[PDB]
Amino acid sequence: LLPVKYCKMRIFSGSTAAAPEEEPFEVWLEQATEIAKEWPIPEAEKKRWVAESLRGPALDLMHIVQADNPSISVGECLEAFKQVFGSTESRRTSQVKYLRTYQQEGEKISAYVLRLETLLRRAVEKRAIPRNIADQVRLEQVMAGANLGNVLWCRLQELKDQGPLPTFLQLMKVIREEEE
Amino acid sequence: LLPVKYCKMRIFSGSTAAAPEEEPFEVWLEQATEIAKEWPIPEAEKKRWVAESLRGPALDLMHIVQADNPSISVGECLEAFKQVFGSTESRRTSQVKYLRTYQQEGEKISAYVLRLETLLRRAVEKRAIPRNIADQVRLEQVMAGANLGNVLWCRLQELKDQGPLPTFLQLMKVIREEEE
Repeated sequence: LLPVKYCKMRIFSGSTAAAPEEEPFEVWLEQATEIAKEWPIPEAEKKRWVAESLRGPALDLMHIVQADNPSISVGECLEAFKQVFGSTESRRTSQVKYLRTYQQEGEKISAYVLRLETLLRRAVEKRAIPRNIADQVRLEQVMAGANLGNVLWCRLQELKDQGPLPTFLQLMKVIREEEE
Repeated sequence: LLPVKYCKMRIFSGSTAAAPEEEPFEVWLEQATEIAKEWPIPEAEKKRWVAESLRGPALDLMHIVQADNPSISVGECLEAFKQVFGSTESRRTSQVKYLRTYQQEGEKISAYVLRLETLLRRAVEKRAIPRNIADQVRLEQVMAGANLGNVLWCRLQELKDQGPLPTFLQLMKVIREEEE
């Protein structure tokens, strides 16, 4: 009778060769846990709604897990998905992948510091960085890993010596004022 | 008459073309801090016995720092020496130098964990590692950075899993047993 504003399902596949519309697993698990815990629908239909987001190797895991136990809960299915596809990292590995992450040739500095902030949140959740030094390891990892130079280097080096170090949104406010 | 052992004074210079007898600054700073803190003799004579251990650029700094203030303490002199000659390590560079340190060229695995432990002390005095996990990052950096061997891996991983995190000496004992 009238147009209804629809919404796209977050598809996941588990391949390394992931297609452009397929999400990283952590984003899919947030959708699948909403279907598991929060939706009103019966559990036989929860399985259907989980599986209709899966394609390729991740769908093959759903078939395997159901075939071993047809009575399995959607919660225990997501425990199997966590146990297979969930991120494996640890103190040494998270610290290394964060510090080893340089700016790529196509990245603007504001995009690089946004990417880098995701890695810092990952490392803080693994308790590999104390939150009270997160600002230091931002400014220092930006200066070490970026291809930045000149008056931008000077403004960051000033802030590194300033005392009150930037929060991420303030650091971005500065870096955008240099992107212009 | 009868001969006895004759232990020579340690000399520091700050010269780039350092003579083979001249120490790296940290070793000299131990001798100077011993003269400052532990020797019984009056502070004017402490200034003299500190000065007798310096030649070239580092001696000029003793004269400069006394010329600014004839009332200065030996401790404040050593703060000026630390400022001028002490190493310029950052949290990023101490962290990276530590994590990037592998066992190399066919070193003894004991000689590797010794070389490594010197850098962990460096990083702990910067608090670039949280002191309460220094043993964790030691075990992880050994297990990542050594050639190791399987039974050693099982034993350290057992101690880490069990809970009893090694001191450096306990870790060394275990490493000798599998190194022989």
